[PDB]
Amino acid sequence: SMQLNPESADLRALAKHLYDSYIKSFPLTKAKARAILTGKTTDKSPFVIYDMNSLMMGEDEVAIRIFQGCQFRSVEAVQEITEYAKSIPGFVNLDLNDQVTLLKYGVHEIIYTMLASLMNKDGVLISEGQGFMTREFLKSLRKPFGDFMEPKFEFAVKFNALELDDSDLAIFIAVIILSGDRPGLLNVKPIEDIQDNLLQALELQLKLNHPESSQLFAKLLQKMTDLRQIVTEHVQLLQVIKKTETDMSLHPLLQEIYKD
Ligand SMILES: CCCCCC[C@@H](Sc1nc2ccc(NS(=O)(=O)c3ccc(Cl)cc3Cl)cc2s1)C(=O)O
Repeated sequence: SMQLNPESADLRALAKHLYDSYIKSFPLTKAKARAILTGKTTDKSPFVIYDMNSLMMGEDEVAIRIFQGCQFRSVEAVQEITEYAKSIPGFVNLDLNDQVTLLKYGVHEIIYTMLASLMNKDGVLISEGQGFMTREFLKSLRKPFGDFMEPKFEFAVKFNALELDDSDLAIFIAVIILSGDRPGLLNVKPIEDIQDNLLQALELQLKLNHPESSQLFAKLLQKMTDLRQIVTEHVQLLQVIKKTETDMSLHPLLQEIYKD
């Protein structure tokens, strides 16, 4: 279109609203993370866990302790996403079973999207920017726990190459949540209508925000495929440890989601 009219103004207002919700819902944004990660004289300096010795210092089997850290964080992450979901124009207006469904099947895609914010070539920022854990350390975890994040790193470096900002991600995450094709949705049409509008919002945001890159919209939409594969892969990984590791157990609120 390339026209500043009433429809385009609404799409900006929607972009602004989602951004503001995202800032309120999500405490460590991408902008902060990038700043910390690039040594942009952010308030304090995270402790770098690169081995067993460095981990014991910072922690002021490990494979189990770290795995249980990632489930605890995963739980809070769902709070954050629940709160953001509820800020999306038309969302609370939907059947409760649909709302609950969209989140059942959304939260992991969103989790692995946001985790990319915390990652570079070297590793991931942990506990709101106070720690950094290396990729090679996480790989070196006792099998099969060395296998979990490697694929998220592989996703992230591809994803981070798109160079999206918090304003981009805000709309993107909304688009993901309102996915018409989740199992056992009563009313598809109303969800698809919100997503069509979110997709208009995104296409506009990207055009305005990314002069120097085309088929960014498309390359971004393709990422939703990579996200599905990552979640699928992640589940077949959770499946295996439940057999092998018949000595531990996994937070029940996650178990509700992890059987469908
Ligand atoms: C203090 C212990 C450090 C870990 C805590 C997690 C960090 S951020 C974070 N958040 C999630 C959320 C999900 C995942 N899923 S995952 O990548 O497949 C994964 C990688 C390794 C292991 Cl051992 C298990 C798992 Cl599930 C990982 C992470 S890492 C935080 O701020 O607290």
